[PDB]
Amino acid sequence: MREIVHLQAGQCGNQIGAKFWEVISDEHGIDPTGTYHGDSDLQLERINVYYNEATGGKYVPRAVLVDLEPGTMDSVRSGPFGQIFRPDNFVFGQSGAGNNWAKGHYTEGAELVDSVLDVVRKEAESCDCLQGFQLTHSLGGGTGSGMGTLLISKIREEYPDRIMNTFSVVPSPKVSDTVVEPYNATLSVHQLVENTDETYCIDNEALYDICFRTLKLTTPTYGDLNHLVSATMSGVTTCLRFPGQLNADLRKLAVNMVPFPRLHFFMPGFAPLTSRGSQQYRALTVPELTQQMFDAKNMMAACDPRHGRYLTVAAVFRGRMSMKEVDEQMLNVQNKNSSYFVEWIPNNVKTAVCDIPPRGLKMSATFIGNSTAIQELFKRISEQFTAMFRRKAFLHWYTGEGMDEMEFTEAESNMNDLVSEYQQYQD
Amino acid sequence: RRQREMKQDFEDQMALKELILQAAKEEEETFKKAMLAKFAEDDRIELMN
Amino acid sequence: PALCVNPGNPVFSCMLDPKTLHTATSLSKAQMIMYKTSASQYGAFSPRPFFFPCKFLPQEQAFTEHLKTTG
Amino acid sequence: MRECISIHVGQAGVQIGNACWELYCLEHGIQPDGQMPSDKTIGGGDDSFNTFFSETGAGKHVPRAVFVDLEPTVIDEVRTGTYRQLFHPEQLITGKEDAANNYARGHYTIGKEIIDLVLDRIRKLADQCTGLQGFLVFHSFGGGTGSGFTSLLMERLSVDYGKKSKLEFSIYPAPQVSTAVVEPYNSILTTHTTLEHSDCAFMVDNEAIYDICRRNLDIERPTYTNLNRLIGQIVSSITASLRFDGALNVDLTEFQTNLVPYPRIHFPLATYAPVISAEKAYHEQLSVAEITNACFEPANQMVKCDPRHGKYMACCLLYRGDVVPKDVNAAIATIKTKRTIQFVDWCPTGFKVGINYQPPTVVPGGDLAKVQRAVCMLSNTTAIAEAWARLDHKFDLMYAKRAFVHWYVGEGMEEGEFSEAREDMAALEKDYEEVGVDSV
Amino acid sequence: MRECISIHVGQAGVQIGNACWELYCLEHGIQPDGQMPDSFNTFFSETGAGKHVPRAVFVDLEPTVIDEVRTGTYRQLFHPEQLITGKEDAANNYARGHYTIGKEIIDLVLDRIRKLADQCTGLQGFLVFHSFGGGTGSGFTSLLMERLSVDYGKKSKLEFSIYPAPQVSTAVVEPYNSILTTHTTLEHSDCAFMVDNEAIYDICRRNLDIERPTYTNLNRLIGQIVSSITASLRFDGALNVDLTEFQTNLVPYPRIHFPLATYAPVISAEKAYHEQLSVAEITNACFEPANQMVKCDPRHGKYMACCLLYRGDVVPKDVNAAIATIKTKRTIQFVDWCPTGFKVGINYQPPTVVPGGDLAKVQRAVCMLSNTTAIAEAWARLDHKFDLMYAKRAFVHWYVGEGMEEGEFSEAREDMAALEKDYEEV
Repeated sequence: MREIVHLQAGQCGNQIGAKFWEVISDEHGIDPTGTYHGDSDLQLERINVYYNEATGGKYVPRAVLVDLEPGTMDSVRSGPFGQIFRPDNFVFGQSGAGNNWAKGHYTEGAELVDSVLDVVRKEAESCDCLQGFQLTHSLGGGTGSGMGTLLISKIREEYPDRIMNTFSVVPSPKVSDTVVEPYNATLSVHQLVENTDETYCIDNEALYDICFRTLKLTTPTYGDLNHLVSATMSGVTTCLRFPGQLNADLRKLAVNMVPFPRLHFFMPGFAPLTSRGSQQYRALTVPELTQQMFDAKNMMAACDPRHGRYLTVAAVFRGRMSMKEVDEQMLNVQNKNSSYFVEWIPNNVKTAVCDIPPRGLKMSATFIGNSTAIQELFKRISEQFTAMFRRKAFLHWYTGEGMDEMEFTEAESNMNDLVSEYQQYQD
Repeated sequence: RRQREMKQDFEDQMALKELILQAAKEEEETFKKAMLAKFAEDDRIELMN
Repeated sequence: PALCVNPGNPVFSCMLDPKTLHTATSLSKAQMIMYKTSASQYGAFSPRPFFFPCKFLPQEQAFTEHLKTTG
Repeated sequence: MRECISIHVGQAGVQIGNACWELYCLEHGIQPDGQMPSDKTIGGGDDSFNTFFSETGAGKHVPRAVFVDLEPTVIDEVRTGTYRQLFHPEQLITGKEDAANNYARGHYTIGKEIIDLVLDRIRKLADQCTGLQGFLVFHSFGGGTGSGFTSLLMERLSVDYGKKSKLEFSIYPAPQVSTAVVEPYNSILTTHTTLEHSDCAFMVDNEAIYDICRRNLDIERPTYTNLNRLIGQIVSSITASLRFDGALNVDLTEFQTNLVPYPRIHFPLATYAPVISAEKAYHEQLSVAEITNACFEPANQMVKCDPRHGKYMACCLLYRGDVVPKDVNAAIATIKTKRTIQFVDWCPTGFKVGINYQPPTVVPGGDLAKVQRAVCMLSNTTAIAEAWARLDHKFDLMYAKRAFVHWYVGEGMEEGEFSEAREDMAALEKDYEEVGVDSV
Repeated sequence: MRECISIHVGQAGVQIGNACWELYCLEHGIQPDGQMPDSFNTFFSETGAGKHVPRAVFVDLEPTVIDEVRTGTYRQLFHPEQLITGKEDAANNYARGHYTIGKEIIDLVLDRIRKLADQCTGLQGFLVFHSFGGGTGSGFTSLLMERLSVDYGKKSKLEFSIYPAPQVSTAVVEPYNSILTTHTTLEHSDCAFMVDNEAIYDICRRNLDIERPTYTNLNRLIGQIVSSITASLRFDGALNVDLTEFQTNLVPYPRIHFPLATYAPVISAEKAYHEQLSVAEITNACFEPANQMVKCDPRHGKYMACCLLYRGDVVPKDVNAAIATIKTKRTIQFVDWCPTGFKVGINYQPPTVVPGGDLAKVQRAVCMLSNTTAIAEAWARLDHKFDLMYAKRAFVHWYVGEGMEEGEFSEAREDMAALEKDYEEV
């Protein structure tokens, strides 16, 4: 009855969303052609939150897909679940961006943005009582970062009080996979720190660390990595999707965990992760989850929070569990480690339980932690940005087609203040 | 006697109400199957052309 | 009933039908989709619970004159 | 003909009410159809449901409840639970979108749109009542519809009704454990609107219920089934003088005469003395004098305040079961001779007792056993002053660094209500300091 | 309404606990569900409908010997909440027993004892035993002594201590805790007497043919001692004397109280074929010093104060003929100022018989008590063999490292020497 409109952006955005609708479908129990055939009706009583209905029970996912290169937009139409998105919603670009961000923002970004707005207001009129919007992109490319920043800039004209999340792919600290990446990344955050009410941070090499150490998978392709993050983005939007004992939807997660409106850069992780060796071995009780989420090793953004302090943390608990057990086992993470928790907030943790687990497991949980560790991330790009601006490296691909050099220096001041904002609240 | 006789038409009206909702569900599913047969015919004629 | 017996994420193949736990006071419950508030109104009646005399609380004579007028 | 409407607000209000309306149906013969069972009953002659039910022309009964939420999911389970046929289908008033832990949203922006619907529906149960006594707010302090939306009932239920004795049952946020980090903003700003507007205000923290479960009983690891089953016993024992006859009938009016010294001092505590496991219940005698000195302990008081700090102001006792009116007047002989339990200087008598006949039931699958004697002891202590001094030190660490306020400003709420509400509870906190000072 | 509380501290104490509570469980026949198949109302307390609970505590600071108690037969005969266990073992350490570990459960033990204090209306004595040999015995019992005394003051608290032998022992730095306990038993207990019982090694095979015993075969006779002391209170007699009436006659000088004697017919079935037992003849057998249960000798000592416990077919004729005929002979040296030297208690019901013990079925039995100066030589021998280790300072660091000083070590010995200077003149 209250629902979320999914909307993707870029080749990385499309490839994430093809494995996000791949994992929400048969947890609701949906065949590859769109007819509900699941077991119990409890998943059916609020199927409308992420799905939409048509003639004869043929269900339609309501996601709005945009990409500029049509050679990878057809890759998800040929996938196993490619035949459930209605093909009116595919908004293809006739030519690619070229990984310069302002092409995605000014020259060939503004050409398609009339059409992408045409399908959402057609869809949002058909919505009953809309709650939020959901976005996936990478920062590293003009197809994903440039397009999304133009969408979120003037979606705040029409839908101001709708609660927006964006699930970014921040560039990895060791190897960033584009040469002229940090011009795009530093210019993206200025449209991020004022518009988006929440934003997440998924380091690409921190997921590589998980398959390095925890799962120790032999041969992980992007199908495996997209599945590891798609479970995390299902755990957030769940307490409005099932009943629970102490529920918490997107508004209750937002107003209860950011302290100040330009301080909202998050850091997620998903709790039960086990290799094939240790799965025969592993304990399964409620303090075994507090090992996983509060391990800095199991954290899908790169920076370890031993270098900084948490402000507020979140922990939603999908499962049928004792309430006291969670509450007892949350102070005992605060007490033995009280040097990583700040002092002008009495209690830090946020509690939420939902009865229905992921399909088969006993319990599962998701951690979202607002940290000052991320200034050690944001100090890196700002130094990385200055090394290519002062000597004017790769300048003319942005100056001659878009804005002048002031927008870079303005984006420095939008970036330098935030790193000083984190540090002032660190002590 | 009167306090007894209220419960019988209570039970009778709930019984007939359940019956008419079952009839409505039956005619709706017959509609749905008729539509599905039409769309199968549509797929067939498109493939023949 | 598996996504992939070893998908990029978790998977499990089982019969939800058997994934159910019955109640002596009630019936079996799809454990796969076990009701978190299942216990809510999930019991079997026992006059054993009934305590001693039904001696209850009521005041008809009250209305007898109260419901009616007076002197 | 003594009706008593119970109105529940919020996720704490609903899930207490599910445990509350489990017990009320089970005391009488209401099965979840609402029809009492037919055993070829010639007489009938029971009018004990009339406080909490209304009899229809058919065999059904309807409760008096007004379940209210802005969150649709937890009110959706009572809609399709086993109590689907019991509640009248309009009494389960839902919202349209959740409040999400903001007092400003819960009281100004998203809580104001629903409330024009509920206050019509309270009239539809007010006119059916004949001799209505007073309401029962069940609410919380953490979230927006518990902290802010209940702040808006009290400013309009007072001017619309007036002389009806409203009672409440809050869940105070704990001094050490917590669920939310924004809740000390909610818990100061809710006092200023419930200091003036709640007649008597019982208040129970969820730490001693979290403690007495792991310690008195032989159980560990409880959930909110086991907390709200315990609170649901207290609400039945207070009201039970209206339902079943006894030696001394203490109705809902006579509590607030014998328990409140001054109109700004109306925050008593609550206990329940023979809480015990059924494996444990048959080992020990539960006598009349074994359930009072084991009720004045500091370890079994339901709020995390130690009553050896302040001095007692007024005490009230509510016995239940097979209790003679003799041995309640010899249990007092053991209490008042001790030096540990100090009463305030200007209150020599300091007690109010009550007896009722019908012994408590047990719910099937319930932790606390059946007994013969049971008592709920409502006392008014000075030592509740330290349950706020532990709170406002977690409010200045908020406000002096001015964190989490940028949410609250743009809703329709100005900054002036912060520094006003802090000094308002600081006015209340000084008033407890002066009544404990001995007058010579 | 004449309550007494009993205590089984120590590995030797729970090997009493088998025996002392087997004889308490056959004085009145007690089923292990607490329902019998009002003399029991010292120990027990009837519940709501039909169960009885003994208010007796096995107080040990390791869970192992407590879980051996629970895996014994009498699972629900002993209610497990009264019995004190500790999560971390004290292991001889008075510091860990007293200060650090015990302070977190001291409020629990005091909650328990003030919970059964409502049943404790007419209490005649808190009987305590303890060994000195570890933190099972010394420290936590000591802290209970001080805290119960500052909680009531008046109530009867008594103690019949256990003491280390000169020849053999379990731990051998144990004289530290023995000196400390001799200093701290003088404060807050009405009484402290003789379950020091090294000589039960001698008695259990000297008299009853059971070579290769355990502590349990000894501790049958320690339980039989307990029966003779408190049975006059528990059952009606001709000239019965209770425990408050004991305390108002037993103690000449208020810091000077330590006797020595036995239960007299410690006799098996093999001698019980032939020995025609008489009250006179069994006390004739008893007055010989070599069958004591305190390793000392009052034959060469001064028979100062006395007491006598009689059970069964006892006649005032028999007891008074025995008193006269042994008062004649100076083979027992009598004492200077005190002329007579006997006091009597009489019990109708003869003592019950427990299988698996040393003894046998008796028509009647006698005892004695003989409070002498024969503990002066034993404390002189403990003075002779304590200073060897306090010359060169053994094991002090383990005590010191958790919350104590060398000051208590340097005070307790001089207080014990003060008690010896009390003892040397009389």
